[PDB]
Amino acid sequence: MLTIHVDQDKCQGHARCKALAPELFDLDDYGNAHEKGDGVVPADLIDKAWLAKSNCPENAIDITED
Ligand code: F3S
Repeated sequence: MLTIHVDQDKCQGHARCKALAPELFDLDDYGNAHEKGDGVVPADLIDKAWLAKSNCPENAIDITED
């Protein structure tokens, strides 16, 4: 059981998360990312989740595990 969170404070709109996991993130008009509706990570996107997290230069992405 995974969900994804973007910390707006840390986020500087690099947009790596979006490029890697389009299904998981949306950017606002100003370039910042935020989790898509559900937030829950589908089984086929679990690797892209950790990948986006690993890839954020600002360490702005959080993944919770239950
Ligand atoms: S800085 Fe922001 S746009 Fe994505 S890659 Fe990191 S959360």
